[PDB]
Amino acid sequence: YFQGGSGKLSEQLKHCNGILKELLSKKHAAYAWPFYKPVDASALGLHDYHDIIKHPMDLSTVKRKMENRDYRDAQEFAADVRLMFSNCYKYNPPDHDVVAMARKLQDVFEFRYAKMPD
Amino acid sequence: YFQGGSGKLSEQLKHCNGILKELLSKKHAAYAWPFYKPVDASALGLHDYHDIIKHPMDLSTVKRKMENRDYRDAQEFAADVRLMFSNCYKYNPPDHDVVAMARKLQDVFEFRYAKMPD
Ligand SMILES: CCS(=O)(=O)Nc1ccc(Oc2ccc(F)cc2F)c(-c2cn(C)c(=O)c3cc(-c4cnc[nH]4)oc23)c1
Ligand SMILES: CCS(=O)(=O)Nc1ccc(Oc2ccc(F)cc2F)c(-c2cn(C)c(=O)c3cc(-c4cnc[nH]4)oc23)c1
Ligand SMILES: [K+]
Repeated sequence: YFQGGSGKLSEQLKHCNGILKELLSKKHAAYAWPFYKPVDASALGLHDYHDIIKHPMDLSTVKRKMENRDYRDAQEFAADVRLMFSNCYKYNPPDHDVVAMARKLQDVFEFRYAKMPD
Repeated sequence: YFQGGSGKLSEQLKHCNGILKELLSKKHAAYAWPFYKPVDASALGLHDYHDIIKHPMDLSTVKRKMENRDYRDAQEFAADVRLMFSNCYKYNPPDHDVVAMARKLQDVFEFRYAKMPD
């Protein structure tokens, strides 16, 4: 209900915003879709999720934070994206399909984040 | 020449120290060894390395920083380990052997880092 953030993004944050658009794009939808919204622990029957995962994260939350101008630098953006993957790796056994998807999405993220303009 | 850091590690930093020890252990030496010391750009003939990579990182530097009590929290430790991998992904073509090694080492890192006590 207070004013939302707005302003130009820094050069490094434009790079991050580009990454975000790519992670949300049709290019990666086959493996990105489980990360499009918060994990709905109630609907999926994951009654231990919120006991194991203290800081839930997903791409819709990253998108709202970018649009709101919450991120002040690239490191802060990267930390949220990585948190989203870490949560998946913490909660799930390593042979789960959703873990395979997370690893693929993370390869996309890591390879492009590494090309940060200096 | 001034005093080195010393002090107890927080619980989360003990977890990070444990990860560090594992990354330096014989368990992972077949793919960790290129990260044991800074990239010696002179010796390897990589005369563009320091133009592309602004913040070099390697496991010996992470080790000295942990021993010196440089890291104040787990996120700071993770940022350096991840930076080491990112540098590798930035500099090298994605089919290079050293990239394959980096990905394997990063999988070891990410899966264990995700089990952060909290
Ligand atoms: C769009 C978010 S949502 O509204 O909560 N819907 C949703 C739907 C399916 C999910 O998981 C799967 C994805 C692909 C797959 F092959 C199997 C899944 F269980 C998941 C899912 C996402 N993540 C990030 C997870 O870590 C887990 C774990 C589980 C899970 C379901 N049953 C056991 N574990 O489901 C998800 C989520
Ligand atoms: C222990 C650090 S060191 O003293 O500088 N020695 C060292 C030795 C070999 C290295 O790279 C390779 C490792 C395995 C392999 F199969 C091929 C390599 F080129 C590398 C190496 C490490 N990293 C992190 C890199 O990104 C690259 C890139 C290259 C490289 C060499 N020739 C073209 N690219 O070598 C390294 C380093
Ligand atoms: K990070």
